Amino acid sequence: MKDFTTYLSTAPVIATIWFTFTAGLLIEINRYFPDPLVF
Amino acid sequence: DAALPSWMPGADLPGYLNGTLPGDFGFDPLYLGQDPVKLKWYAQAELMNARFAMLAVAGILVPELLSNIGFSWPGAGVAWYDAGKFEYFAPASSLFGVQMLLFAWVEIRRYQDFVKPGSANQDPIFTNNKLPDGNEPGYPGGIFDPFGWSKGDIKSLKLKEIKNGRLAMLAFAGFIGQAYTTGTTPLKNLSTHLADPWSTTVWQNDLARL
Amino acid sequence: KAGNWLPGSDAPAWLPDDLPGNYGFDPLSLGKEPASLKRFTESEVIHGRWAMLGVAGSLAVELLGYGNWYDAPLWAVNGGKATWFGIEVPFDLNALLAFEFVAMAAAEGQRGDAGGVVYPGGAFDPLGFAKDSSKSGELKLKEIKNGRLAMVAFLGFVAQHAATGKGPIAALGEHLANPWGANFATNGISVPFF
Amino acid sequence: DIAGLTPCSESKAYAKLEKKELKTLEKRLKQYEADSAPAVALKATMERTKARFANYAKAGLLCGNDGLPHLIADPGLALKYGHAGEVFIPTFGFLYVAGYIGYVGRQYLIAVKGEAKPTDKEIIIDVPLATKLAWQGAGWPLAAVQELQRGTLLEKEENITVSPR
Amino acid sequence: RQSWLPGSQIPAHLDTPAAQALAGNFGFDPLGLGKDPVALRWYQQAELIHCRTAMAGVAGILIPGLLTKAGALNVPEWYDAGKVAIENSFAPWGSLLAVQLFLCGFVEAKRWQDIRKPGSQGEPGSFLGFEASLKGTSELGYPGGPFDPLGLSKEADKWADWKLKEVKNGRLAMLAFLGFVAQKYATGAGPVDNLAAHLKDPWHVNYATNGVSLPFL
Ligand code: CLA
Ligand code: CLA
Ligand SMILES: CC1=C[C@H](O)CC(C)(C)[C@H]1/C=C/C(C)=C/C=C/C(C)=C/C=C/C=C(C)/C=C/C=C(C)/C=C/C1=C(C)C[C@H](O)CC1(C)C
Ligand SMILES: CC1=C[C@H](O)CC(C)(C)[C@H]1/C=C/C(C)=C/C=C/C(C)=C/C=C/C=C(C)/C=C/C=C(C)/C=C/C1=C(C)C[C@H](O)CC1(C)C
Ligand SMILES: CC(=O)/C=C/C=C(C)/C=C/[C@H]1[C@H](C)CCCC1(C)C
Repeated sequence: MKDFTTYLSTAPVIATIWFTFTAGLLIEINRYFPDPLVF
Repeated sequence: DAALPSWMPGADLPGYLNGTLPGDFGFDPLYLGQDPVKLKWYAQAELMNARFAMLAVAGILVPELLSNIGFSWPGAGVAWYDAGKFEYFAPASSLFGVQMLLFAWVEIRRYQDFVKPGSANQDPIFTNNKLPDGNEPGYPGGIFDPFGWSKGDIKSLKLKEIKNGRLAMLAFAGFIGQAYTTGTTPLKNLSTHLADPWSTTVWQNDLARL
Repeated sequence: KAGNWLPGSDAPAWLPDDLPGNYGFDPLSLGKEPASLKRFTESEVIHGRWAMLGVAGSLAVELLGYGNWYDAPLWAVNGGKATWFGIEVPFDLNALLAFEFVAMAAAEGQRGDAGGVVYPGGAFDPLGFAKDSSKSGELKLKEIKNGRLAMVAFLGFVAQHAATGKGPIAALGEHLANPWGANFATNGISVPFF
Repeated sequence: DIAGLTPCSESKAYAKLEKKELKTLEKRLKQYEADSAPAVALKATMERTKARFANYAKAGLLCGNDGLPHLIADPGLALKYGHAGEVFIPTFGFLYVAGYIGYVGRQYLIAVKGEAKPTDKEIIIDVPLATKLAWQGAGWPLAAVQELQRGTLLEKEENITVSPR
Repeated sequence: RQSWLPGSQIPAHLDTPAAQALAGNFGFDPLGLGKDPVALRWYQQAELIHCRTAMAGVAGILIPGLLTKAGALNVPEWYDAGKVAIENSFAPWGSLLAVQLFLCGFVEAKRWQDIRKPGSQGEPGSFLGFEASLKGTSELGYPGGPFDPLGLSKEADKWADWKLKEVKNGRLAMLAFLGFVAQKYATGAGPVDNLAAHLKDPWHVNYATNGVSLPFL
């Protein structure tokens, strides 16, 4: 499992998971708060 | 941790209460008297509050007891909590200022003698008048004991004083509680409970108002 | 020292005994340094002298029927003429400030240029009431005590005026007419709960 | 008001634009039934359009002659006429997140720099240390200002490589 | 060792003998803002100032608000006292704030100079003889002289405990004011009114029922 976690800790896998999390957060934010143009 | 009377026979009482203080029963589940300086202050606070509550319970019970008999005087039917809005010879504000100045003088004298025992045993106007050299904080003596009652069994008398003070403090707290719940004077509640003790209880009274 | 302000308490170790009016009253230790103690001593003596003159002037003007101390500069608020002992004065506020400022600045400059002299004597003591230094210290105690009482009295004047509105003599008669009904507790601002 | 613009709540072109969008959506909706998925989707889009226009007019935005909103970038005008929510507050929000990400990355680099093989920590991310620094980066402006005051934020001239001039 | 989380790894910077000398040390620093000793000292000063300021403000909000509920006073709400106090006043809010900023800037500048150099305010011939009393004690943020007129800081045995009652209470006050703001934007009433409304029905009047503190519910 140590090798599997080390593989999941590589730059492309970490980048994929992080961008998926960030994109999902932004998408859900725009979903529950439609059309935010100002504060 | 000794042979002195305890508030729970067999319980492991704290070791800082060695019986030197009057009315020591080893009752401190919160351990508030762990610090020696804090305990030294709390002893004086307890003694002052005890004597004040004793005077309060006496001044609450005596006028109501005298009003229920043939004895009559101006303020008799007024409750203890209703004595504030009474017509006196002076307004309550003036009396409040006068008592604040007098209490400030005596309380500062007591505090000075508390931070340094024997440092305030001299009459400021008449140098000849004074208190005995042997004195402790909270126990003035001298002119405060003109009959020399403390010359006898001081330990038993001090125990009586602290026990009566604790009883009076609890009684005054009960006076406040009964006034806030029943909304009537204490002796009236006592007579109400004496007429039929089975149906005149705190549980019944609070359940009826729920 | 003249005594102890707080019985049973020891006087501070930085207050000289030969100082006039030494009561050992210094809980804040403001006069800890000797350089600050000298300046504060001169300041206290000057304050006491000015307070004595002010209290005497206020009491005299109010007892002579020339208005209270608060209505003294009222003639220059709405336009008028000052009257000293009932005699008219032709000087306006603009000219009074100039002469007073010039004279006070010159006198205070001459006094401060000596290096902080508290007891000058000489020209200011023509009667020679302090010719011998043995009795000079006793009268200094009376001077500083009267000054302390005068400062407290002036503070009382300002406080009682801001709390009630009447003057010092008018407040004394009112208190003597109704002691329980007219005091610091019946003004309405000292104790808000009453 | 500012620069000859009018508020969106009182602009005729703004209302005409909203009516145009609702008109084309309603026209597209008339070709379907009433209890079908495209009709519900179109009604949801129309409700979103109404809420968006109402929210933009409610926010006090300034519209132009084209019926579209305008942003106020001047700090004085924004804080003086109630337009700080357009370009001021989001500016500080981006500054906080930008410095947040920058400080987290800088801390990770400086932490892995003293190790035996920093290149391995660069291609293979140390998730526990990175997560700890990501959670600790909330105080990035305070830490950055304290670093700047101590003089440890920058590197000396003698320790940086330069060209032969 | 008292801790804010039993079992959590206490930071090394908070375990130093100097850091443990501060009052209310519970090892709480998840962001590591006190690693630098200079920063820790500055933040300790900031925490003390915030504690005293928050205590005075929360007291001035809670006590007159509690007296208003009874017949002792008639002080308005804390969020409305500014307008009421400036209505029948002697100066506008701008002039008052200007005088306030000047008077506060002078003393804060003196405090800043003493923070930069402890005891530096006692420079001879600089404050008309009052410079001697402007030198604080050995600990930063705990001055004497004009401050502390009762002299309760001379007894060391209670000193270490006294400071514990100053920081902790202040911390509570700091959260209290925060609540005062949040409640203002959540119920629209005062703090005493919110307390009474909660005591009337605690099982249905809280932050999970106003609809603002829990939008997903
Ligand atoms: C990034 C560059 C930048 C640019 C190009 C501008 C440009 C402008 N700013 Mg400005 N400003 C900036 C950055 C900038 N600002 C930043 C970073 C801040 C934060 C400190 C401010 C805060 C600010 C304020 C508070 C104000 C402006 C104002 C203005 C406008 C006129 C004043 C001026 O030109 O002097 C340069 C601006 C400054 C040096 C800031 C101080 C303000 C000066 C002293 C002008 C105030 C005098 C008076 C109110 C002018 C109005 C006259 C009349 C219309 C009533 C102008 C279009 C003024 C305005 O139009 O109000 C809506 C205004 O009051 N700005
Ligand atoms: C630790 C990350 C980091 C940090 C703190 C900086 C900081 C800086 N960069 Mg830089 N940069 C980075 C990564 C970083 N960069 C990477 C990965 C690239 C390759 C795409 C670049 C390419 C780059 C260029 C071409 C330039 C800068 C420049 C600058 C300076 C101007 C500010 C700026 O925002 O420029 C812009 C920043 C970018 C274009 C890239 C940002 C990429 C992300 C947001 C950074 C973090 C990514 C990383 C994967 C996260 C760490 C993971 C870790 C926690 C596990 C500034 C000091 C400018 C300069 O020369 O200095 C004046 C400039 O011209 N950077
Ligand atoms: C010592 C100490 C030390 C410790 O440690 C601490 C402490 C506590 C701080 C301390 C204390 C202090 C104090 C008490 C102080 C006070 C002072 C004063 C009061 C002054 C006054 C002072 C005062 C003064 C001068 C006054 C003056 C006055 C005058 C001139 C007047 C005048 C006048 C007159 C004639 C009248 C008219 O019609 C008007 C006029 C014109 C107006
Ligand atoms: C520790 C730490 C570190 C780690 O690392 C991380 C973390 C977690 C982040 C942290 C935490 C933090 C925190 C919590 C903070 C907070 C603070 C506060 C709250 C303050 C306040 C503070 C507060 C304050 C001062 C306050 C003050 C107040 C005042 C003055 C008031 C006033 C007033 C009054 C009287 C009345 C009127 O009518 C009104 C007014 C005018 C309004
Ligand atoms: C308002 C203003 O502008 C300044 C006035 C200052 C003075 C009179 C101070 C004077 C002296 C002091 C006490 C120090 C030594 C020299 C002086 C002239 C006696």
